[PDB]
This record gives sequence, structure tokens and C-alpha cells, in this order.
Amino acid sequence: TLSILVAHDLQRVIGFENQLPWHLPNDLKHYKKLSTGHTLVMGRKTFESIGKPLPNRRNVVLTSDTSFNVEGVDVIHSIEDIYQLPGHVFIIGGQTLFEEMIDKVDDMYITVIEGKFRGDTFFPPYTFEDWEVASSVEGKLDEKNTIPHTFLHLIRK
Ligand SMILES: NC(=O)C1=CN([C@@H]2O[C@H](COP(=O)(O)OP(=O)(O)OC[C@H]3O[C@@H](n4cnc5c(N)ncnc54)[C@H](OP(=O)(O)O)[C@@H]3O)[C@@H](O)[C@H]2O)C=CC1
Ligand SMILES: COc1cc(-c2c(C)cccc2C)cc([C@@H](C)C#Cc2c(C)nc(N)nc2N)c1
Repeated sequence: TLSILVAHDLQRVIGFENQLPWHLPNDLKHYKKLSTGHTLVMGRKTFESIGKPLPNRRNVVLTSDTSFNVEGVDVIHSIEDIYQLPGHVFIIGGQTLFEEMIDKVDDMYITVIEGKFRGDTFFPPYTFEDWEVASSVEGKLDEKNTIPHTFLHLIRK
């Protein structure tokens, strides 16, 4: 199966100057959980901002740069390449990837940040008519997680 995994605010902002405008450990913990034992696909400029890759899951990068051959990471160069990848595959960003993939994924896992942050990169608009709300869970807030957030699981009708 093919899923989107994203965190966006109330105006679908996802990043500002190449990092997440917010910091929310519980999203990261939530993000962390589902990814384990699966494939993750990202645009070069997303991987760039992480540098250090994630343990215990197949990290794949999409770039047209054949020249890049960075240690311990699989490379692809087109969308077709994605179709030919076993197991459960996750689209993790960034924008230009989400834009391309939103109409191809089976379901979506969205953390909705209940706020309005300044951003320069966005998640594509989408209507609930196309999307069965399979689940909706309010995130708990403590001292380390100060921002209201909702974990959604949207499935295409
Ligand atoms: N809130 C969230 O859940 C997340 C937010 N972000 C945010 O996203 C922002 C980055 O967004 P964006 O600029 O879109 O970054 P991307 O990682 O999506 O960079 C896009 C790159 O992917 C490659 N690419 C995309 N499509 C193709 C294709 N069809 N064929 C070959 N290569 C392709 C290109 O690389 P190349 O030119 O080398 O070929 C392109 O430059 C950051 O600000 C970051 O903070 C990122 C992930 C998650
Ligand atoms: C090292 O672990 C990361 C750290 C950051 C990071 C943070 C949290 C703050 C400042 C700068 C950076 C680079 C970003 C990520 C990216 C890959 C992601 C993601 C993502 C998340 C967090 N949630 C949902 N739902 N989808 C997502 N694709 C991973």
C-alpha cells in the first residue's frame, strides 16, 4: 500500500526555510511508530535537511542527480520507480513530492497542527468528499507538547 505521512497547520503549512516551523515531540513519536519496518520516500531537499538517516526502515530518496551516491540510502529518479517497491511505502515529503503524490496514494496519515505558523512550503488542498475519515484522534498536551494537534487517518473513497 501507498500512504502519505505529513504534518500541516491550519493553512496546510509544512515547513519554513527547510525545517518544520513548530516542534512537537508527540508528532515525532507518532511519526516514528508507523514508519518502523517499512519504506520511506523523500525529495532530496527533505533528506538534505535531515542528513542523518533513520534506523530500522528503508530510506529512499528521489532525485534526478545520478551523481549523488550517498552511503546507506537507496536512490530513485522517477515516479514509476515508486510503483516497483515491495511492502508498505510512505511519502514523507516535501511539498513538490506531496503535490505529485496526493492523487496516487491509497490513504493519508496527517497530523493536523491546530495553529497558524509562518511557512514557505505547503501541503496541497484536499476536500473531505474524496476522503473517508477512518480515524481522528486528539493529541494530548503536556509541558513538552504545547500545541493542540489531531492525528487523522484519511482513506480515499
Ligand atoms: N511538515 C512535514 O510533514 C514536512 C515538512 N517538510 C518541509 O518541506 C520543505 C521542503 O519542500 P520541497 O522544497 O518540496 O522539498 P522536496 O524534498 O520535496 O524537494 C523536491 C526535490 O525532489 C526531487 N524530485 C521531485 N520530483 C521529482 C521527479 N518527478 N523526478 C526526479 N526528481 C524529483 C527534486 O530533486 P532534484 O532537483 O535533485 O532532482 C526536487 O528538487 C522544507 O521546508 C521542510 O521543512 C518536509 C517533510 C515533511
Ligand atoms: C530527525 O528527525 C527529523 C527531524 C526533523 C526536523 C525537526 C523535527 C525540527 C527541525 C528540523 C528538522 C530537520 C524533520 C524530519 C522530517 C523527515 C519529517 C517529518 C514528518 C513529521 C515530523 N511528521 C509527519 N506527520 N510527517 C513527516 N513527514 C525528521
